[PDB]
Amino acid sequence: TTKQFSKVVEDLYRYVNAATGKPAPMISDDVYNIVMENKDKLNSAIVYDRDFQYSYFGFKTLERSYLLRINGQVAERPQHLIMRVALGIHGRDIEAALETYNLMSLKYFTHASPTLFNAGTPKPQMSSCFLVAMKEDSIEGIYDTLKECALISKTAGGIGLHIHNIRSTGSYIAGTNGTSNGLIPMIRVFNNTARYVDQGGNKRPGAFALYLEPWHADIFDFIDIRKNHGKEEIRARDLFPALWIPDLFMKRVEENGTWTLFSPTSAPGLSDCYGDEFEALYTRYEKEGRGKTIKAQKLWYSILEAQTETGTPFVVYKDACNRKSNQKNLGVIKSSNLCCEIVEYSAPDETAVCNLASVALPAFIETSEDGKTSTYNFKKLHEIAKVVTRNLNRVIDRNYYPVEEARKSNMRHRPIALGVQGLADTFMLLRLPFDSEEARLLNIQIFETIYHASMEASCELAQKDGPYETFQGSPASQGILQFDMWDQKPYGMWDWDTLRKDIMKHGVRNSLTMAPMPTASTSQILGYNECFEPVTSNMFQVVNPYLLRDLVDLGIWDEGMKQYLITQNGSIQGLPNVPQELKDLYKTVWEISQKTIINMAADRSVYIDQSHSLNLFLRAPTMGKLTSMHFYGWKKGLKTGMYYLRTQ
Amino acid sequence: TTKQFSKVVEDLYRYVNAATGKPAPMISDDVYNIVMENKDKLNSAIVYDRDFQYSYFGFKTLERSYLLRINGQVAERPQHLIMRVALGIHGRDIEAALETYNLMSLKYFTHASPTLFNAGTPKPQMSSCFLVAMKEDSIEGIYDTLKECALISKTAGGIGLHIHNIRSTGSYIAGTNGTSNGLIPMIRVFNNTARYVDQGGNKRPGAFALYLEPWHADIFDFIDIRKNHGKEEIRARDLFPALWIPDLFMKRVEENGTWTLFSPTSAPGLSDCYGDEFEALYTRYEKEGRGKTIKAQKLWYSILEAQTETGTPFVVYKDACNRKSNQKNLGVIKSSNLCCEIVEYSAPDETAVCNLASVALPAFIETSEDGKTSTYNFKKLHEIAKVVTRNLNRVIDRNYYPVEEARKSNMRHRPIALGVQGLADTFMLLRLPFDSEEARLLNIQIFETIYHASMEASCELAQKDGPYETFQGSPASQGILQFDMWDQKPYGMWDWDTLRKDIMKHGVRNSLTMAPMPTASTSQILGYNECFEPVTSNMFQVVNPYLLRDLVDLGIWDEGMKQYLITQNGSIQGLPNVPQELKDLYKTVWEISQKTIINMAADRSVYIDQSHSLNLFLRAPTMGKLTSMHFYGWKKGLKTGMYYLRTQ
Ligand SMILES: Nc1ncnc2c1ncn2[C@@H]1O[C@H](COP(=O)(O)OP(=O)(O)NP(=O)(O)O)[C@@H](O)[C@H]1O
Ligand SMILES: Nc1ncnc2c1ncn2[C@@H]1O[C@H](COP(=O)(O)OP(=O)(O)NP(=O)(O)O)[C@@H](O)[C@H]1O
Ligand SMILES: Nc1ccn([C@@H]2O[C@H](COP(=O)(O)OP(=O)(O)O)[C@@H](O)C2(F)F)c(=O)n1
Ligand SMILES: Nc1ccn([C@@H]2O[C@H](COP(=O)(O)OP(=O)(O)O)[C@@H](O)C2(F)F)c(=O)n1
Ligand SMILES: [Mg+2]
Ligand SMILES: [Mg+2]
Repeated sequence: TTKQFSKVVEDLYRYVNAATGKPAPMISDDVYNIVMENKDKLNSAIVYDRDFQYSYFGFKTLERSYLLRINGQVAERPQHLIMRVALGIHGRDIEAALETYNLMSLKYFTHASPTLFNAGTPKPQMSSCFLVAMKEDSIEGIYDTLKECALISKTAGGIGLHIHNIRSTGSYIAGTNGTSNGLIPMIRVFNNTARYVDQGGNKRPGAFALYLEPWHADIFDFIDIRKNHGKEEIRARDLFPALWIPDLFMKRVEENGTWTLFSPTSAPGLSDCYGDEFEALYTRYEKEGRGKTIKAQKLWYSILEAQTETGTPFVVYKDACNRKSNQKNLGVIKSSNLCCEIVEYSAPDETAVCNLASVALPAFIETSEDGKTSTYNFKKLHEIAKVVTRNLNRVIDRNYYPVEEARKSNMRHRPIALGVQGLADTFMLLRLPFDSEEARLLNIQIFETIYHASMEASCELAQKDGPYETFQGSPASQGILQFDMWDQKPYGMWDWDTLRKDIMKHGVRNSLTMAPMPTASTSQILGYNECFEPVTSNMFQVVNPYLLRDLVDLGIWDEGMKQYLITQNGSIQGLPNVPQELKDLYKTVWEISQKTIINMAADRSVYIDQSHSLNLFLRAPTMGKLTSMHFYGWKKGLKTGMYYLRTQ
Repeated sequence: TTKQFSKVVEDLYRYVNAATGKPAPMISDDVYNIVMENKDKLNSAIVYDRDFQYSYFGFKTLERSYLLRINGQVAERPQHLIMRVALGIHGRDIEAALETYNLMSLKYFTHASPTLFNAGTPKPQMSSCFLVAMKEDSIEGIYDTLKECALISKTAGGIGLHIHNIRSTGSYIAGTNGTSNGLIPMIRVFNNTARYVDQGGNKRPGAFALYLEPWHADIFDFIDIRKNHGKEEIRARDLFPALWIPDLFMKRVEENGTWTLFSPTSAPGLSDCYGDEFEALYTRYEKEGRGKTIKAQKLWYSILEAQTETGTPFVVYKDACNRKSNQKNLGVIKSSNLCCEIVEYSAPDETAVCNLASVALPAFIETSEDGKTSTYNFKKLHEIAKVVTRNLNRVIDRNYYPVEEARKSNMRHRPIALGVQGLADTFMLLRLPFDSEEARLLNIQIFETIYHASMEASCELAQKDGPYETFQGSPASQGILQFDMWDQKPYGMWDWDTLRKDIMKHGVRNSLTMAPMPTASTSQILGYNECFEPVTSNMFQVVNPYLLRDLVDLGIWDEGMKQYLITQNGSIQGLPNVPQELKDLYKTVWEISQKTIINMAADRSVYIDQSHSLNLFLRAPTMGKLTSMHFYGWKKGLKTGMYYLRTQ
């Protein structure tokens, strides 16, 4: 189709829905005027040959859901989409747009799907998720919340909703002899609304995540919300249950002690405090017989059966999240998000927003020596991270907010979330086993630099535009950075004294900056493995590109391989003519020590403002196994103990 | 249990929910202070022996759901409940309360269930239904409406909701390539909320009625909402579909012509006009090819199949309702209510309210001559109707409104709805066949007096408190009363010249006053047949009290009867030793000419401000039969062509 960018913008901007005779522009007024006023500079900036930097499936993903279409026909070329995003982000700052265009077109990084969809369009909703607070334990608060969720659902983005404050089943209701129906019937109302506000196009069906602390009396039905064999009307098939767990629960379980189930109305404040204060308030309520005591392990057993069967509920630690958040001065954080990476404050008048982008880790690998060997360019990584940090900052300002609570939240705290992809690819290119000592060090270094860089750029922005509204009084304002809250010394590749000094001096423009996300779709566009996890399989059919090369360079790649791989689930262990060095490098996530996965996750966590979507893979899932993985992650101090639990 | 009224009030007022330690009073502060300040006068006013004026099933209905309970134990005696209602209605006007107490305790009349439940209690929601308008064709308007319906559902009362303004399936949506899901998926959202806001106690499960004009493009799925064999997720099992039909549809059907289906967005204003203006606007839209043309009879056939199978959709005529409403100066009436008797104006900021009460028609029968024979006391009926009119007026002022839209509506137009019960009983006591010439005259007279009386008392109230806010400009302000709008002369038993003169002079306190309702439960308490319909059957087992007496006075009542009745569906026709005079008097509604039912309904309609719940009973339901019944009622000028369609 058409090549000239300014021309594609014209078509997209002048578009009319023929069947209705309604003008339906796919580009904002402001971005259109910016393209027209710089058509020469923008048109001759694009390198159309870079469109060949996408694999078959990569390109297909873009064509299928990303490239803007005109009457069902793809109107945009990948380069067109990238310049649109660049402009949608930087506006009149053309020099900034050109930089983002080249870096993105060269695959150094990319933005989240909502941004690739909507940046530069009339309703530019560029954020990935929203953390919504249940407004009030009332029919009015519940329906105001339902309305808010529906409006948010109109456009792109997932929702995280905490419901700790809702009255449990059988609870008393003043003004009637009836009693509360509890969480399930209310959850089912939300399930139904998620299915109705369907036509976002950009939107993914349900995509709702529910957060609940384990002491809520309706806890047992809540965790079984995704079973496909329940009592039928007690399930919520399109929503995801997530546990907001206090350390107290884990200790009682580990002690094989007791656990008490409370209706929030008969035991107020439990979600409005954490740590020691929560334990004192909980223990006290427990002694006064305000709830129903049970054996901690009884609840625990149901949790593992539910995860083993459905993969849910996710596990995120309430105390670790609150104790180690730079937003702790805002109040108590009552939830995470749909993908368990965002840890931001929310309230009835404030819905936290996810502003995402991921850095392409493999793009920093280079020979730079003599060849054969290859090194990692941390200096370049640092440089790009600062670029992305500025981008996500602009996004906060140019974003279209579906609801006022989301605007209020984002403008006040300006949280940001940089992530990664291609970690596995990186280790593979550098020929480093995922569970090796070298890979462990690289993991630490990469995250240390991205964190230093994001905070450095954020500090520069604070010098230019002032700190975010709630910066004063935050841990960062007192020189307490993320790793300090883990009581560790940074690795040291970068200078933290100077950065910390500058931060205390000038502050930072963003309250948070890190939150490695799943990148399920955006990683598919760049052709790398998802985020920070090992490859799930070494296998239209496509065998691991790196495994292929090596098997060819040994000639050993015949047909007794292509057939093996497909049969043994992309696994090459226990395979005859394959060097040990290759078996060690191309291990599958099912073949890697889940304990090593959790260590590296803990290592990089000291440099993560928020959290990260840690999926756990258990091949032979026994109860005791799954139990030690949870407690191992918990004692490791992780925030997100587990996102999805995948089995096989 | 306890006898002293003031004492029962004390217990009900001091009540504490033991399991919670929460004070939970069942009597308002104001009504409590009024009882305490007049305990002597109130206690010695009650005639406890009147509690024996209730049949077994009558009393049981009261005990089961009406008499206030304390910890699951009945605390109120029927007399206690009546004085509570009297006080709840009249407040400090003790003389008024005493009158209502005696008349109610003597069974001259009663108030609707919501009033018997809640009058005199802390949240006195005494109204029976609300007519709600879909706020806007937007996700926001839909969810604001959903919220409003949920809040209303918290307490007693049914809901009528018109959705003519919602975008049809496939309709275009600006800002996305997705298209509208249409009515069904939205209806299902409402169905789900009706099931969730369950714990009103006083409340009846779903109880939602939906109103839609037959030109809406989603009309075909809408009318099949109650089929128990549909595509499963296209049904709304707990909601009732009601058609808001324009004369144009009936004419096209009768002409075997065409009918066009429009999405309101591609054909605006259709529900915002009626009569000639609607036909001109409709015809015009039709010619401009804005919708999908079909054969009128195709839709018609589906309507009858749906009614024949489910008993729905109800049929209420849009043009007859609007053309003959005293509220026509407010704007276009877009719906009726759950029971098809209320015809009141509604809008986004105004939810019409049903304030109901029914007069016990048999209570005015008396020998007053010499015996054997008996006459009807219209003077007494008139007197009581004025009493009830004043009561429903007080209710409007002392009522608790669930939502602001309902308060705004009721305070502005002050609509009232008097009804009846025991019509069948009346004819039976007076030994008048339902389909006789005598019964026809009595029907006309009774309704003429209740209408004259309600308007007379309403006029007195206007002289005391001023006309309702929107009285000026109404048909009544121009001397146009209900029968004038049917272009008929009143029967004449009462003097209309003087009343009409006074009305034009001083106005009336209420915009509307008549709306004979089903009285399904309240009629069970007084022991009479429902509202204005013939007995459905002459048969714990209980044979018609009047049929019993007669069969005994002939001795012919043995056992070959009790056995017959139960077998022949309480029918005595084609029965050997029974005088023709008895067969004619005790005909069943299935044995009475549906055409005679519709005539008497048309006769009394000239004296009905709003409409009346006209159920239609067809024994051998063929299409052509059901068709002529609809067109016969339509040409008769009825507003409510049909409520439920019962078959057998
Ligand atoms: N009619 C109802 N049907 C279903 N759930 C209800 C109902 N009324 C209240 N609830 C539940 O009770 C809570 C809402 O009570 P809400 O309407 O705010 O209070 P209220 O009527 O003023 N009574 P209370 O909260 O005891 O003072 C929520 O957790 C609801 O799910
Ligand atoms: N995401 C959605 N999912 C399901 N139905 C939708 C969605 N968006 C809109 N609708 C339907 O479209 C109407 C609401 O559109 P609304 O949200 O008010 O308009 P909008 O987004 O501003 N688009 P438009 O009305 O064309 O200008 C209602 O009839 C909805 O049921
Ligand atoms: N097309 C998409 C893709 C993702 N998302 C949202 O981003 C979150 C996770 O994004 P991800 O998997 O890390 O990243 P991408 O699709 O942007 O690659 C989900 O919670 C989401 F709600 F699913 C979304 O709203 N729309
Ligand atoms: N216990 C009750 C009884 C009735 N109603 C409402 O009044 C309407 C009809 O009342 P009805 O049958 O004529 O009268 P009663 O129960 O008051 O005798 C329904 O639409 C209703 F929604 F069903 C109600 O809300 N609660
Ligand atoms: Mg409340
Ligand atoms: Mg709109």
